[PDB]
Amino acid sequence: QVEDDIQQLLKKINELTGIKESDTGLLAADKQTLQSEQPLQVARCTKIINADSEDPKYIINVKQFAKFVVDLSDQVAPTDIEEGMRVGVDRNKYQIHIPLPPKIDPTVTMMQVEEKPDVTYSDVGGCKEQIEKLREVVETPLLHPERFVNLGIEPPKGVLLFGPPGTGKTLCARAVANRTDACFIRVIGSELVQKYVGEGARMVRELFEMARTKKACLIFFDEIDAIGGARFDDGAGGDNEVQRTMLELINQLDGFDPRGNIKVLMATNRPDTLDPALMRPGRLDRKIEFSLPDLEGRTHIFKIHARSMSVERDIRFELLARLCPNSTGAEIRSVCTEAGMFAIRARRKIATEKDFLEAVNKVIKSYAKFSATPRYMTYN
Amino acid sequence: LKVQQLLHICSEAVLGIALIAMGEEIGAEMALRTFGHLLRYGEPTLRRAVPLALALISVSNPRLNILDTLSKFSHDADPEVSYNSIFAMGMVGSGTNNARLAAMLRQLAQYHAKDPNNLFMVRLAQGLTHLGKGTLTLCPYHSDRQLMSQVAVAGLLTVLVSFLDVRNIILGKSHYVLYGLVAAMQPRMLVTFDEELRPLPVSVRVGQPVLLAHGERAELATEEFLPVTPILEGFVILRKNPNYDL
Amino acid sequence: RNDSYTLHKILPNKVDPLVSLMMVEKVPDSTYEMIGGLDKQIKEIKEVIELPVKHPELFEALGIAQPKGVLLYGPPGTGKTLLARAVAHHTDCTFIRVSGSELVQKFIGEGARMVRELFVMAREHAPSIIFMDESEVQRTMLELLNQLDGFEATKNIKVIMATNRIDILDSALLRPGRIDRKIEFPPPNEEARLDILKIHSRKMNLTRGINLRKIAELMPGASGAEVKGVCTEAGMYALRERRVHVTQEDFEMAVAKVMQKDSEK
Amino acid sequence: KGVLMYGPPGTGKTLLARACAAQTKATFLKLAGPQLVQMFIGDGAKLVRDAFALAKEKAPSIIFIDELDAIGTKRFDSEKAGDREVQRTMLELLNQLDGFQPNTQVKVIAATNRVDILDPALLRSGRLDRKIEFPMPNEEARARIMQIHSRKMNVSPDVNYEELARCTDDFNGAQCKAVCVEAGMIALRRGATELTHEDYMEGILEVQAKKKANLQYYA
Amino acid sequence: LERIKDYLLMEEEFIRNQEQKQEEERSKVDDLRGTPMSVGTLEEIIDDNHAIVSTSVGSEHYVSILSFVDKDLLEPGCSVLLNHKVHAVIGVLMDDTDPLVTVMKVEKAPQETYADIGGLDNQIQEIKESVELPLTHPEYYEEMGIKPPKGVILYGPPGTGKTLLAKAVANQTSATFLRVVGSELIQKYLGDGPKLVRELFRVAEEHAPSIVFIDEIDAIGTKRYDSNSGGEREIQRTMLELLNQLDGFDSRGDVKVIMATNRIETLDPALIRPGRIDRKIEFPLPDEKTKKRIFQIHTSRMTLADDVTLDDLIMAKDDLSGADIKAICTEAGLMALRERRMKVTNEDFKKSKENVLYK
Ligand SMILES: Nc1ncnc2c1ncn2[C@@H]1O[C@H](COP(=O)(O)OP(=O)(O)O)[C@@H](O)[C@H]1O
Ligand SMILES: Nc1ncnc2c1ncn2[C@@H]1O[C@H](COP(=O)(O)OP(=O)(O)O)[C@@H](O)[C@H]1O
Ligand SMILES: Nc1ncnc2c1ncn2[C@@H]1O[C@H](COP(=O)(O)OP(=O)(O)O)[C@@H](O)[C@H]1O
Ligand SMILES: Nc1ncnc2c1ncn2[C@@H]1O[C@H](COP(=O)(O)OP(=O)(O)O)[C@@H](O)[C@H]1O
Repeated sequence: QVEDDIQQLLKKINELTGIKESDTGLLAADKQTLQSEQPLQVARCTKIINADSEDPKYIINVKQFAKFVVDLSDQVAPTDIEEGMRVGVDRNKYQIHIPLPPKIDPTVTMMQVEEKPDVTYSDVGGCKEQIEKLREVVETPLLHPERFVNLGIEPPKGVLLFGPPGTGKTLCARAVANRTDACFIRVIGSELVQKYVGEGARMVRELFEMARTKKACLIFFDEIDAIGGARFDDGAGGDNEVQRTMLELINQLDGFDPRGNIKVLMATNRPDTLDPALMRPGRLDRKIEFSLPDLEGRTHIFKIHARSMSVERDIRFELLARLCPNSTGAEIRSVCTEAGMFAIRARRKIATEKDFLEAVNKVIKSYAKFSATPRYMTYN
Repeated sequence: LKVQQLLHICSEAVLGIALIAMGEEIGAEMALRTFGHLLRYGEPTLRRAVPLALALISVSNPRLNILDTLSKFSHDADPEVSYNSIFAMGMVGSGTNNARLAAMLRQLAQYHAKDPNNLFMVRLAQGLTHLGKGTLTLCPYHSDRQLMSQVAVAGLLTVLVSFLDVRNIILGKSHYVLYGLVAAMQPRMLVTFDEELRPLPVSVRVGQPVLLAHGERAELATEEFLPVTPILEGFVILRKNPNYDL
Repeated sequence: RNDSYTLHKILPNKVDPLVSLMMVEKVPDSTYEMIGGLDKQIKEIKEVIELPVKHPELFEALGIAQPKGVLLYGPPGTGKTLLARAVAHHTDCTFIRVSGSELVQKFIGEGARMVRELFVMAREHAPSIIFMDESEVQRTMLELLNQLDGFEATKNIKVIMATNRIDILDSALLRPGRIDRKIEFPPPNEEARLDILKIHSRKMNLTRGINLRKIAELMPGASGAEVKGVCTEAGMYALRERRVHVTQEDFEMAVAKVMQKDSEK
Repeated sequence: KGVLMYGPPGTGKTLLARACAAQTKATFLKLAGPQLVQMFIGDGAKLVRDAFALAKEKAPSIIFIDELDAIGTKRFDSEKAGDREVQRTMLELLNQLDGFQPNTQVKVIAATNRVDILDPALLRSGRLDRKIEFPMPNEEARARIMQIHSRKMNVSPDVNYEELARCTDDFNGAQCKAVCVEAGMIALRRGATELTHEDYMEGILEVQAKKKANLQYYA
Repeated sequence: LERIKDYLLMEEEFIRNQEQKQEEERSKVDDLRGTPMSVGTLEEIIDDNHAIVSTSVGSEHYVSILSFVDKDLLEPGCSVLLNHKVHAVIGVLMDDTDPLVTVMKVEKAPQETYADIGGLDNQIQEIKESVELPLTHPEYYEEMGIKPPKGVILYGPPGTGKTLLAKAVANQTSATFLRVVGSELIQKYLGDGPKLVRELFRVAEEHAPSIVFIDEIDAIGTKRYDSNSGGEREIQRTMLELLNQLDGFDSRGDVKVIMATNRIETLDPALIRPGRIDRKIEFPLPDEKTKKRIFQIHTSRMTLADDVTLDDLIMAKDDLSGADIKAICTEAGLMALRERRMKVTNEDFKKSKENVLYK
């Protein structure tokens, strides 16, 4: 309390203090700039139909109003004003005041990641081969962009990840967007199909629109199965809307007019329901699989997972890994944390072999009926 | 006393919050959050100083946000901002790169030369970038001593007026005031020492990098092994379980 | 204030939305004294609604979680909505008719995305009975049943979900405790009909020498609505005969004319 | 009156357009079938007309239509719901290609990875005169393609294309390319100067995408 | 003693706190704006304290903020204070009480209690420990380098007590309780299974640590409602949506997950897998003891004829769950209220048993 006593009074000093000069000094950062830019201006945005020559007079449709063929700002050349360019229009005077850039809607920007998911290549044990190629599709071309010219070639401009549910594909997205640097666009096909007809087409564009103005960006599509994979067809025209959306993605994803530095990452569990047009190379080159860890792998998965907790140092995860034939690296995680309960269920700090053994037999086995890793292996 | 005061003193001096980066801790709660916003203030006295002021913050709560923005504002209203934006990134980066300043080291690594002065400043900065082989940490209290050091505290605002006075007037009448920070400048440091206690083998839990021998590098570690008084992040000296003693 | 865009003054009334929804539904405002042959139910209803509300302390005082949900099952057109309306009327509770009309959603609910909003309005005018006419309906009541199953707060709200052929409704809507009092409607015999017959025939101008029983005797397989058709035609017949009154003969015709329709589609 | 391209989805058709685009000094008119797919009940027809007019005022013009399927699909006849736009737009389009008022001022070239779903009033013979297959190539052609993509990169003297060509198992054009592509990145591994035969075999080894193994017990 | 010095210290702090030229400046800040202003929606943004807005009438002006409040306080596509002149951004706004958070956000108590669920236990400790625990006493996991049981699943016949648990926890819980039904997860508008999931999950993430609960996740499959579209190639995505939201990328945080299904054979393995849903808990259908606690609990809070023996009922039904027993308890109530009798009798339960169970 004496220290605590000193704490209170000390704080009260400033409290007492702050009030003092407060009385003394009794807007301009802005009220200037506000009033400064109050004599400034507004300008209704405009959509240019097109300009004309032997003189200028640019021709334009604003928006809620209509078309006005109108003069342009003196401060903008007759070039830096290409068609299809949302420009700003002296409101009253109705004359090009200044130019601008393009729309992208509030659905494409809402998915530009901003932050970054902490998932370094340390958590990605048991994939010395998976990440190995991935780094080629995404890492190396985006960073060291010399070699591929020193020898002149091109990298798997897009790459496919598949495997049952629980191999670590979303970590590789998270892994990449972590130690990547480029622009990682997280777009889920769940996002792609909406309500009104021909709406997804706008998304891919925006996607490819926004992918473009920003050289070297990773578009990633997890659950592409949602967007569109098969091209049925019959007397119902069901999965039609989505199909086009795929064709849209297809078209813009590698068909006439290059794409650019838009690298591509697709994540699926069923890499079997996917249109040849996606799969083909150009569009989707490097095809990478995510095995269900064997022996040495799981040991890395166990060691990685348990490496971050108070475990018994005698017990060797190798034994446990042995009792784990074909369980994804996710389940192996329910064990490592599973013991947590057991270890906590008594009152103990450190877990024992059996604690894991039970967990192994408690998770794996018990939660076997579910698993779904054997039904999703054949991609059903 | 920094925000509440200055905040009311500024709106009622552009170096005001520069010192503030200073006593940090607050460099993370506000310095790291509001720091950049300070920097964004159009007054160059801020745009000069905040990049400097970020430094101890940068080794006490550095950020990645503005780290890129400095690149943006490099030539925004000024090339000295650029001259800073190169230099400043060296500063904050020269002892707080990667991890928290990942977006910082990158730029400077992508900073080379558009100008022999840029090149000069970049060579400075990338020197600063790799200053201490790129591993250093600025903290009023080296390791986990649990005691404030007024030695380095004196090494700082010294560097504020030195680079703040000559900055407000011409480029740089000199350049020998670069090192005044060294009075405390520490590495990225975990000092991990043995039960006898002049340098000898001894080890910890894992770092990044291994079991750390006497004074081997990392920063802010909470390890398996025990220190002597108040086990902590940072400098920890190592005694081991009599049965398992080592 | 027009240009000042400040309040000039506050006009009176607002019009309500839930009231608007109710208007748009237009579900006969029925008072008890007009449904003969529906007591046992009513009693049950009173037991499951009137008593539960009038004195929730009775079931609280007994130590029994009062009820919220009810079911009405039988022939279609014998007088189910009435029992839901009449009580609700006689209950002074907002009686709501949530079906599936896009009109109603635009008024009451600004679309939202589910049917949980409908509850907000019911709360507001609570005590309020929620009704529903004849797969999609089941779920519409299901979601509601879970909201008033120790998980919703407030109280004083009874969804009457009254359809036909209980064999149609799903299982999940039958887990013994979940439809508090399941009451069933019986077809309408001579008496009930006779009673119903006397209620509807009372509306129109009915002459003497009119034995209604004889009429329900001829009747065999009608409901609460059917009889109404007969009466109407009796009048309808007399109207065409240029006669204000309505002798027995007329009704005896309508029987066929309705039993023509009864036998028709 | 214009042509229709069909066949595997990797053989190579978009190049043919690309080829015409660079060759046909005429005003190239490339358009995606999806674009014509719109929301506002009157964008598809309008756009087609708009596009069908713009061409009529710059003769000559080759309008390329990638994947007719986008806007190409039979018209069912249901109750409950059913694509009206994609239909009408087709109809509108149909009513444009032929129908009232003829026109030989515009050339219309449409490729589709699938010449089935397309309704049967787009093919006919008047709409698009020439039905044109793009068969997945043989070998020499394969040997021919690989070469094209092997040209740029710095190879050496030890890459029997025909071998590679032979090894190739039903590879639409691009997959050679892909092999070609992969073999390169492969070749960049040991950073060796110019690629070699082995490197290509390994492109094949991968450009195939045939999963793992463990089947090392065969024979 | 120093407590007094400590108290007044706390008091002096209150005074300076309350203790918060300027009047003109404040009026300058009032004067700057306009009376009245204009609502309008955000579109793009620029470091020039101005971007283009969005309007119902759809004028989109480039405009500054009146700057003390902030641009970074807001996101593109958001309604902002605009003048009527240039529609100048006059400041931020507060996304008014939407109609999502409300519905999905059970405030009042959930009733019941963790000593109301007769015949349970290991089922209880499993849930609590996995979820309720790490929420209250979360201090162990912080040392065993473990985290919490991600999601949890409850299943079993109809009446095993799955909703009780969701009800029990909420009774003594301390985190926002989001009660979303899957059946509601099926609307009649294409691409609307992924908005609901996002809104519920987005609403859950906002309210910070909370319990997302999904009772009848099965209804998302074991059902094809007329008014829908796509038939089942839509529900799938909605699953996919759930599967993805309930799972990967970003970094979900403290959204715990509670699913209540009767049949676990109709759940996509992607939802069951661990990560997404770890702890899988079953709800057995009493027996002879649990029922006793269930019966005693349901008949112990009322004038239950101390004559009869809950036993007769327990040994009555074949495999009656924890519901049927409750129905019989209640049946007597109406019996009781019927013949006007404060206390119930034997037949009353009999008629109930035969009135509910049998029928
Ligand atoms: N080899 C591995 N190393 C580390 N973590 C793994 C590994 N395999 C699986 N996991 C864990 O299991 C989860 C599986 O995620 P993911 O495979 O993306 O799910 P889905 O199959 O639904 O996309 C990840 O969150 C990851 O943490
Ligand atoms: N018991 C009854 N007595 C009198 N009229 C009845 C009775 N039952 C139904 N009706 C008639 O049916 C009409 C309403 O039918 P209703 O019962 O709501 O349809 P449903 O059979 O679907 O419940 C009322 O106009 C009323 O005249
Ligand atoms: N004969 C060929 N020679 C070279 N490349 C070809 C050939 N045929 C196809 N391709 C490859 O196919 C790609 C174009 O594929 P394309 O057939 O246009 O797809 P789609 O048919 O679905 O539009 C080009 O990158 C090209 O390298
Ligand atoms: N053993 C029991 N203890 C307490 N309440 C029970 C018990 N068995 C059934 N109930 C009651 O019956 C209802 C059954 O709901 P629930 O267990 O969720 O079944 P379902 O999962 O099929 O909906 C619960 O609201 C609960 O109050």
